[PDB]
Formats: sequence, C-alpha cells, structure tokens
Amino acid sequence: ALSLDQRIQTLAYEELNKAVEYHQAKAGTVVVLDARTGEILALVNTPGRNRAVTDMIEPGSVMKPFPIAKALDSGKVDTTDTFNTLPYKIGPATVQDTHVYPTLDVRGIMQKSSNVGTSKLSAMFTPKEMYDFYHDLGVGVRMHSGFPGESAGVLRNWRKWRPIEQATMSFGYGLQLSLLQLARAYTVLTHDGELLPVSFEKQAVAPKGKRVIKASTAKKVRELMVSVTEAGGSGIAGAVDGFDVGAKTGTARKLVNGRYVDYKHVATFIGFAPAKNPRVIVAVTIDEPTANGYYSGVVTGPVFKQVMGGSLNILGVSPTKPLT
Repeated sequence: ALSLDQRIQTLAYEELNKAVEYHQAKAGTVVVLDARTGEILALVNTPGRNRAVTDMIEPGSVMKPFPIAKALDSGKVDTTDTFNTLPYKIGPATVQDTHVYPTLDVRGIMQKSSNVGTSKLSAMFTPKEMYDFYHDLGVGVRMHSGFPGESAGVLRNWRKWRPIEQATMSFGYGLQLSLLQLARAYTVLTHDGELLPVSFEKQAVAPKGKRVIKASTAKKVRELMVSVTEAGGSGIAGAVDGFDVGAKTGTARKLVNGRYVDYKHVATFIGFAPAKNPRVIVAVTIDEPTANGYYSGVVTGPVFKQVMGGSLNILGVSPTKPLT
C-alpha cells in the first residue's frame, strides 16, 4: 500500500548513483511526486539518513518561479512587463545576475533566472505579503508526510526582516526547505494553483488542495518555465526528448548536515512534465560535486532528464512532439 513505483525507484537509484560517482559528489537525493496527487512515486538517497526529508537547504534558483507566480497572480504585472535588470544596491549589498542584461520582461526573467528581476517582482509586495505567500507554499511548515525526522525548514518572521532579506529570499537564499518540501511546493504549479499534501501511501480518497494562486496563473507560469529547458535557459541539460519540460536549476547552499552545522554547495534541478498537462515532478540534489562540473545544470540535468523521461515512459505517457 505504498505509493512508490518500484520501476521508478530503481531508475532513480541507478541515475543518482551514476551522477554521484561521475561528479565525485558527497551525497545526493531524488524525489519523484505525482503532480496531481502529492503521492511519492520514488524517493532515493545515497546511503545514510533520508536527506530528502531530514536536510534543509537554501534552495537558490529553484525558488524563483514562486515570486514570479505571486506577481502575476496579483494582477500587478503582466508577462510582457519590462524591468530594469541592471545590478543594484540595497545599502552596502549588491543584487546582481550571473549574466547581465539591461532589461528583461517577465518571460525573460524566468528564462534567464534573473536575481535582479525576481527581486524586483518580490519588491512590489510588503514583507508580510511575501512571508504569507512563502508560508502558504509550505516554507517553514511541517508536511506531516509520515516520515520521522522531517525538517520544517526555515522561514524567518517578516517582522524581523530587512529589505535585503526579502530580496535574497526571492532568489532562494535566507529561507530553507528540504527537497521534499521543494517538490511539494511545485504542486502549486502543477495542480492548478493548489498545494497538495505529500504521502508515501497509496491514496484512497482524493487529496484536498489548498489554493495559493489561480489556476490561470499556474498555467501561465508552467508555460514560462518551458523556456528554462530550451536554448537560452539554464536548464537545457534537463530537456527531455519528446516533451516540453518546465524546470529550474541552480546552486543551493547547505548550512546544516544532520544535527551539525555545514557549509556546502548543492547542485539542484526541479521540474515537471509534460509542461502543459504535468504528470510528474522530479527533484534532484547532488551535494558537493568535485569533478566534471560545478555548474548545477551539468551536474543534475542529466539525472533529471533520465528520471523524468523514464518515469513518463513507465507511466505510459505519450510524447507530445517527435523525438530528436
């Protein structure tokens, strides 16, 4: 009566182990969720504790879809609105992008995973509004998944923030989530704006979602996220032949390791497919890759690609375009 699919579990295990070996990494995790039920289809970690649930990270770029979603959901901005995306200062701190563009529209802000653009979208909202939104996504909240040692992550009280904290949170630093929490948050995008509960038991009753954004917003955001896995986006290494995939990739930071402090870079890739009508969310982390790549997409993209493609094949979902 587990919801896990042995074929997907085996696939995830094999692909994770391949990447951890190739990149000479310290650890890794893969989570596969049913995109419309929140059931866990696979959950694998390298040997030791259940890092998917026990270990929180500052997620980095994989958090960026959420402020964009909030901004669109509010009606304050449109996907065609253009922002100045030059580096800027908040007191002595600088917010800047990997690759600098003078302006981007909201589509471009998603496509390029712009720190500046994402932070300016967040900046249209008060600290309380942003906090309440992250809380509604489950940040800092117990999932009660049935696993012991389940991290709640960290969402600092907005009443204590600074303008720089709100900005960094929008691009995934200064809040913390486990990989399972991150996969769960993506159900807002896949399940037409409603956050699903997570479970490893086969469901008997349809889960009740909690509305966070409009279904129309979720649909638009999924469309925007496809650009991340096409030429010009950071997540091209995770593209899946025969499908459109909405995803994000980035370098996360791990500040806690079990019951001890840590400081490690973590390569991350999270996405869903088919993008228009998603069946699966696949989330991958690889801790401290030391070989054949540091850049997050190169390290975790291939795992995501193989696990997503394999999962869709296992579940019988037909490609939506011819294979290349």
